Amino acid sequence: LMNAYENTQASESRIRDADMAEETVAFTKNQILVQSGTAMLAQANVRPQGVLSLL
Amino acid sequence: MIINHNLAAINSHRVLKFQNEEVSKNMEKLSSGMRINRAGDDASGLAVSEKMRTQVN
Amino acid sequence: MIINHNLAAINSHRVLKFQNEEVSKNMEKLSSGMRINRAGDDASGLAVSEKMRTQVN
Repeated sequence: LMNAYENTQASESRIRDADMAEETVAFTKNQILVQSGTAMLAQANVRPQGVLSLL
Repeated sequence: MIINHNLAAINSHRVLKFQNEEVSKNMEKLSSGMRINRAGDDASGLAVSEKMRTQVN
Repeated sequence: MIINHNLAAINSHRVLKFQNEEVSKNMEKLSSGMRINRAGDDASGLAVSEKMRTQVN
């Protein structure tokens, strides 16, 4: 029973428990992309300002 | 440089996973005190060792 | 001054990418802990190393 408990716990951890080192990279990638997207959105917000000179 | 996929991080994590697997194997070998432990490490050795244990008893 | 192209920017980007390649290669090599990690870096070295590993086993 002890051996079976150990093996079953190992399997359950394998198929459910997250690997922190596996998606820490994904999290950092996602926040970097968020920063890039917000920078691009800020840049594109002021884009139509160039037409005001023609008025 | 491409930021959609940190390939260096992927490679480092790939190496780290197998290094941790070997670490766990070594830790279990240390804790049990036996080289064979579960099967697959040396099947022939395990079979012979079981035979010798029966002979000892 | 020509604004259709930025040759200085092009050159800087090229040098930057070809230095990022080297830094990624070095970081992979060092994180793996092995000089000949995965490449055709030293073909003779890799062959001799694999032969020596077989001999050690």
